[PDB]
Amino acid sequence: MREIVHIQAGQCGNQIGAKFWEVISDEHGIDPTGSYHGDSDLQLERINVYYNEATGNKYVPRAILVDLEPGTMDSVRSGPFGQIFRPDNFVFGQSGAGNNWAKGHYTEGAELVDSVLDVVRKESESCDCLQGFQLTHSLGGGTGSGMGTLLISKIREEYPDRIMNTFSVVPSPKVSDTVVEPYNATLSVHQLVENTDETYCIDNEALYDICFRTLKLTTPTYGDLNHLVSATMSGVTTCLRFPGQLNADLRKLAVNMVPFPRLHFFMPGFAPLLTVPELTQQMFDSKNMMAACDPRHGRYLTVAAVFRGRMSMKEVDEQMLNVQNKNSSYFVEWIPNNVKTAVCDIPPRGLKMSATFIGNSTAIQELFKRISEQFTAMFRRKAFLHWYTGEGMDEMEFTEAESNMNDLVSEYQQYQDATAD
Amino acid sequence: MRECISIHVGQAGVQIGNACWELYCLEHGIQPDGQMPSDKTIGGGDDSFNTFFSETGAGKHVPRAVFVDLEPTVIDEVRTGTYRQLFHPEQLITGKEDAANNYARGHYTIGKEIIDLVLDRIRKLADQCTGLQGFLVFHSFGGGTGSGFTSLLMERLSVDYGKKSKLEFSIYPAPQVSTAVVEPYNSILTTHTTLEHSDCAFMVDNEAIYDICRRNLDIERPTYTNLNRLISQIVSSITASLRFDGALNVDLTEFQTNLVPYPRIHFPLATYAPVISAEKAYHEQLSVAEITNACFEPANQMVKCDPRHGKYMACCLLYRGDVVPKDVNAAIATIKTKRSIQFVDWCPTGFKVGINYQPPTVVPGGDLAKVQRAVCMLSNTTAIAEAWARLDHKFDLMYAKRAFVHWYVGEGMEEGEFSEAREDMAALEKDYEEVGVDSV
Amino acid sequence: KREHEREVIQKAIEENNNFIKMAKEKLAQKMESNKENREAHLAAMLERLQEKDKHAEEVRKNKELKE
Ligand SMILES: Nc1nc2c(ncn2[C@@H]2O[C@H](COP(=O)(O)OP(=O)(O)OP(=O)(O)O)[C@@H](O)[C@H]2O)c(=O)[nH]1
Ligand SMILES: Nc1nc2c(ncn2[C@@H]2O[C@H](COP(=O)(O)OP(=O)(O)OP(=O)(O)O)[C@@H](O)[C@H]2O)c(=O)[nH]1
Ligand SMILES: COc1ccc(CNc2c(-c3ccccc3O)nc3ccc(F)cn23)cc1
Ligand SMILES: [Ca+2]
Ligand SMILES: [Mg+2]
Ligand SMILES: [Mg+2]
Repeated sequence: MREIVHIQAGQCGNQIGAKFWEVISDEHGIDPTGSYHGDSDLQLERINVYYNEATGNKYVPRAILVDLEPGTMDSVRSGPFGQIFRPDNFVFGQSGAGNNWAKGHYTEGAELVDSVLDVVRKESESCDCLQGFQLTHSLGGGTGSGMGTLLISKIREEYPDRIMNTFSVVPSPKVSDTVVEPYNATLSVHQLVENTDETYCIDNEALYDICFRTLKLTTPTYGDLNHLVSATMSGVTTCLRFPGQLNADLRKLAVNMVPFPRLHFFMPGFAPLLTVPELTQQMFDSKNMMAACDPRHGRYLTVAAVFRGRMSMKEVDEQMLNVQNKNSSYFVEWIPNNVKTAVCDIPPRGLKMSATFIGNSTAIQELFKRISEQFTAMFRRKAFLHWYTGEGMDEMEFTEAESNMNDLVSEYQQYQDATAD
Repeated sequence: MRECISIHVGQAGVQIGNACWELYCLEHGIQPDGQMPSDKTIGGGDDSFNTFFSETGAGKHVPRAVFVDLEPTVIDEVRTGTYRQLFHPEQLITGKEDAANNYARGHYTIGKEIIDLVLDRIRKLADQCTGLQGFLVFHSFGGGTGSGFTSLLMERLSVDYGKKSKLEFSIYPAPQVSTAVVEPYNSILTTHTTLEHSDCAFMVDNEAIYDICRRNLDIERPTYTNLNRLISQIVSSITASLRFDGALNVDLTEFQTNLVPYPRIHFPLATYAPVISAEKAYHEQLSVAEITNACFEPANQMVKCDPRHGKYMACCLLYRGDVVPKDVNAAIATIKTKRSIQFVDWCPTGFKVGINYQPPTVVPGGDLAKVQRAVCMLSNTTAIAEAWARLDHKFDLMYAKRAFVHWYVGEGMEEGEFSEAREDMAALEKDYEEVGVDSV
Repeated sequence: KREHEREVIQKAIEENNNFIKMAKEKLAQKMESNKENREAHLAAMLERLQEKDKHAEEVRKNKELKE
């Protein structure tokens, strides 16, 4: 199992997508035309996971860039690594989505979807052995929120035995103040719970609060938030991209991290935003979580930890045992050995030592409740439904979407209260 | 004749085959390209080393073995590594996609795509054999390929080769080096489905080996390379009775007669000595009494259990090197008076001894000292049921909530298989308790 | 004694054959139960996805037939 097919959908999807590709290209020694100017063989060893090999030793991202609004094509192409993307994989619709989910999922996205699916098939057929699909998008907008989740459901039908990853950007009043973002997210979440195997909750409220309090910024741009999201996206793909004694792919991740099919919402964390015990304490700290939850208000079902840099592997073992010992109550006792640890020698650009953290915590229900509450404030007085019922939707579908997400919260709560005896 | 075919399954199986076959080549003076200067009979022969190696007409000595994995990365390193010329390309077998830490995919979904090919190749080796003794199967308990493909293979081997003997060297999972949360499920499923088809099974506890590397070899954080080098030494001690001539050499099957009192009780505890660094072995010759005594120190065991709080049903000593019966007998006399050794009332209490004159060897650039003499004890103790118990408890914690069970059911398994397997292990734990109870 | 000597070897053959038989049959049993189960899981997954396509047809025919 080698090749992953990346899909960036909507504005959020395409900007965090571009950053992701800028960083990992830098980490693999790839420049904007797409040559290899590196030095280390480890950079090339599993380059196949994200790149195709064209003539003249030219490495080309396996990315599929999708939006209903053009100009997001222009910005991506005028950006640092815009030259590197494959020209035919840009699949940009006409009239845009204007922050409506029913336009993304039911009408306007429904036409463009087939011409995306053609780029997907072209990319999937040239895969020796395809593992799955990662979709970067947001859940607040229209295209990425709604077309993104139709693509998911349509890719699922042609490739139902392949893994479906999402980097799902969750919306917050502090970053964007569009009013219907709690509708769009709750509709998306009702799709995600059924059709993805694993979703990383990158969350705008957490990213704002980090940018503000940790990084000092008094009012931050999108570019500031995305410096974080790219650092995370670099970290939770390290075990896919570099060799290591561990072999690591999207299914092995899913099997080991997801104890119940519906509880596939991960809380990521990065550190720093320096020594091994401090790294280890920082990454289990609620300030370093890219979702806006507190580990100490629930329990970890499972954790992956990834350390990058030259460091004593003995020291890392002793520390990871340490935080499990000192924080024993915040892991469920009925899953043994539920915190694992990898180490890549090669650190990221800038830092000499990093540590990235993937947690499936039952405290992720704090995120689904904050969304649920902003949603329920609107829906119970039918606000802004002409946007949705106008494109054809029923009211039923809002009740189901709301109820499904409350079940998800209730189930996260059930396994938090569970006991070994 | 008396040929023995080795089958190496999944990463652990493969990487331990490297350690083993590298070691056997050094033990018999076989060069990387497969040539053996000291073999005057070119093309074939009847020599003791021919139980593990066929000869070609060109003078190549070729392992009677097959490496099998459902993904190419581990076997690709055998294809391009120091010993790439030793193996015929058809012995090294790979798929495109792994079992993903799932017994089900290893047994059914990915596994049934490659199984006929694997048996076809095993068959090609079996037909180079004038009197095939049986198979040696190397695999992890915890992997998806190691657990599920091995189970499928063992089932199929019982069909193609009847009652022809099958030995397992099984890697038992440990948290220090564990790769998957679901290892306890895989372990209990493979153990269950393999138990009627295996004749003897040497468990190796990764933790036990991990502890030995830290404690005795001064290794701060042992890798797989460190563990496999130690394991290959133990494997070598056990197979050395098959690979060497000797006046005092007792064959491995004769030990098996003593080691297996009922079909299900076929899990011997191994213990190896001396494991010592060069630094510590310098000006420090270890006598027969010291290494024999070290066999009853439970820190030297391959599985973490306590034989002292259990009962022996057999005790075999496999010595290699500068050892003569006199020293062995004196050493055993000392141990009987000074140590905690209680047999069940239905076994005779005699220790069965075997001796190979070929002293043990070391792989270049390793951590073990070259020593003049060495010993592997194979005991059948009820204590080893402790290992089943620990693992069965981890299984029960998860199975009570159905954690991860959907990943197995989605690939076609039913809940029935899980509980059927767990009850078999419940019965096995009860069997190991029964044999220890005194008669009336 | 000679007739007993033939009964014992016939028994040894019989039981060896029986093991090979019931292992062969037990195995074919499981592989067939599994394939039916795996296929039934994927058939249900695809039938839930084809039930969405058919709900998307109702929403696209509520915009076109409400104007
Ligand atoms: N973290 C982060 N969030 C972003 C970025 N760009 C947009 N967003 C968020 O995206 C959400 C809105 O979705 P967009 O991706 O802009 O919209 P879209 O899904 O493309 O839909 P349309 O613009 O309606 O076609 C809001 O919550 C924004 O704050 C970004 O670069 N980084
Ligand atoms: N002693 C030892 N143990 C190993 C080695 N490689 C992996 N393991 C252990 O084996 C278990 C994992 O099984 P693997 O053999 O890697 O898995 P696999 O059989 O290749 O199965 P998949 O990779 O899931 O198809 C864990 O307990 C590992 O610590 C090795 O070289 N030596
Ligand atoms: C209980 O937790 C796990 C068990 C197995 C896996 C699969 N592979 C994997 C991963 C991993 C896999 C895919 C993508 C990103 C990743 O970071 N990271 C680790 C770290 C340690 C380790 F032992 C395995 N890891 C994941 C988690
Ligand atoms: Ca010869
Ligand atoms: Mg847009
Ligand atoms: Mg493997």
